[PDB]
Amino acid sequence: RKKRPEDFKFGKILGEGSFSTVVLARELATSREYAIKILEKRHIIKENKVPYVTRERDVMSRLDHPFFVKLYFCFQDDEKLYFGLSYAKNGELLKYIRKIGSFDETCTRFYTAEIVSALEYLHGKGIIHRDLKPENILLNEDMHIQITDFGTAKVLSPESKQRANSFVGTAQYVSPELLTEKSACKSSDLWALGCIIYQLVAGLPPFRAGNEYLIFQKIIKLEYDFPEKFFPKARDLVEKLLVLDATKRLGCEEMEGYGPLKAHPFFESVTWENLHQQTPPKLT
Ligand SMILES: *SCCNC(=O)c1c(C)oc2ccccc12
Ligand SMILES: [Cl-]
Repeated sequence: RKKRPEDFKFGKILGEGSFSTVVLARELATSREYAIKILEKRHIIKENKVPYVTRERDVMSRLDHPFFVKLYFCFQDDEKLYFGLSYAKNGELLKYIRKIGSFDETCTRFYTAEIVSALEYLHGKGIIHRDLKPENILLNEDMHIQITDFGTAKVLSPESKQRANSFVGTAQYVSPELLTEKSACKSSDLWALGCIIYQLVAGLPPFRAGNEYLIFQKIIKLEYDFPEKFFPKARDLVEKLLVLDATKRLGCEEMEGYGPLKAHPFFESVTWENLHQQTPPKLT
């Protein structure tokens, strides 16, 4: 049959959006924990964004991978919509970056590789995330990544692939092409990847300033710098991702795809087929 709010005990808030919350929920019957995404219909109705919410729901129902959140169930209330998602016990990657300052090389390689492997799967389904960043990369009980927040995700097509883009994600991770021509492709997610790797090694994202206009100006100029203490092979990797021309980013279709990305020297040691079974290095 169907589930109702009364079937659950609602605990701590795991996430806070403007129009939404994610709450830790225990299903009383089974005692299984879920992260439940709760949407107020009022806001969705009022902004005429129903098609967008269904899009999120559908995109998520296509995900069956260890590195991605899973949609288990959906039910409905008088004033609220509920999505039951996998619960990532250890919270946001950002929390760990903040706690230890920056990742050592072992940890950088390991988590970058999970992210790259996650992206190859996602993109292989014609799906782009569009808001990739450390706060949307969670860690599960086993400290593997769980990529989440599919509210901005889009299914791509070859006609789509190339100037209508509706959504501009978080300023620090946005690619130049989203800003200037309102294009959004797989490559734009690869730009975000480069920002994230840089952030893991350096402790903070590459493009930084006192407001979003100033951050955008740095992005479109490619105005950023590596600190002296930056793993050389990660720097080469980052330099091959943070490239203004979207068709020249390591990993995009035009650069012969994921093969060359996974074959970058920073990933020499990585065994790509068994990642989700490896015990992750301790974060220190
Ligand atoms: S829980 C069944 C999945 N339902 C929806 O996604 C849904 C329906 C039928 O009506 C909606 C209105 C607003 C948001 C989501 C909605
Ligand atoms: Cl392998």
